[PDB]
Amino acid sequence: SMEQVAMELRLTELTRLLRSVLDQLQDKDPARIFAQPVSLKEVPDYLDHIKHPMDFATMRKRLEAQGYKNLHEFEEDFDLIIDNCMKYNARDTVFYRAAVRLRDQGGVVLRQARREVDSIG
Repeated sequence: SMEQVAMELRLTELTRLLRSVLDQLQDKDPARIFAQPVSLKEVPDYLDHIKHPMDFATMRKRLEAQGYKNLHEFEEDFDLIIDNCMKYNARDTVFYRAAVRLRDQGGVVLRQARREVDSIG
């Protein structure tokens, strides 16, 4: 139907805007701490601690399959990156501190993204 196409165009454009958001958030991680999944070879107990692992490469795979229906779903995954790190790692670690900085810096980006998503519809 024509309506299905219109909906698919909206999803495509949301995907465009989320790709730009994703790039901007990932620049706030210049150490690449959150770039890839935590290695279960190197952290064999990880899944005992963290039930829903997340990282930027996994988000990018979902994104490119148009797997985010709305900004809320995308933010959920971003928040998992931060929140998982802040539980697994202690406060005095480069990892925890990197997550805090990513959260704080990403807030700004996400605040305007929400306005653009509502504004453009």
